[PDB]
Amino acid sequence: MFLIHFVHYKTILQKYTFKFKHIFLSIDKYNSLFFNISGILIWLNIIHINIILIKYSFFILINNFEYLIILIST
Amino acid sequence: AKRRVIVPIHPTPNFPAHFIKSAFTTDPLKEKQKARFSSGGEAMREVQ
Repeated sequence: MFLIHFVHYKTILQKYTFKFKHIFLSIDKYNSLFFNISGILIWLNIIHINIILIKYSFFILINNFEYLIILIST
Repeated sequence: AKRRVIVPIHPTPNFPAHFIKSAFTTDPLKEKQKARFSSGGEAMREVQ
């Protein structure tokens, strides 16, 4: 049987907070250094030279992977 | 006459279109010619 009617109290207090970052916050990416490219030499069958900006070049990259490329003051 | 047969190369993540047509030629009477020159922003703004 039923003796009474009542209002249903609850303690909903969240007072502790636990967040755990998902695994993909720490996953790797590829980052690069970025300079203004002063010029480019490409060679595979036929050598072709672009020149964007003419200055004494402080730095030079060489990359052989398919086409030979030289990135000047890259 | 044993004519040289060159297989064409398609653009690639590291080998873009304009790179291909500039650095590679499938007609092998045009090999070993010479070097070609181009310009980007400032050298082009001067030249043109």
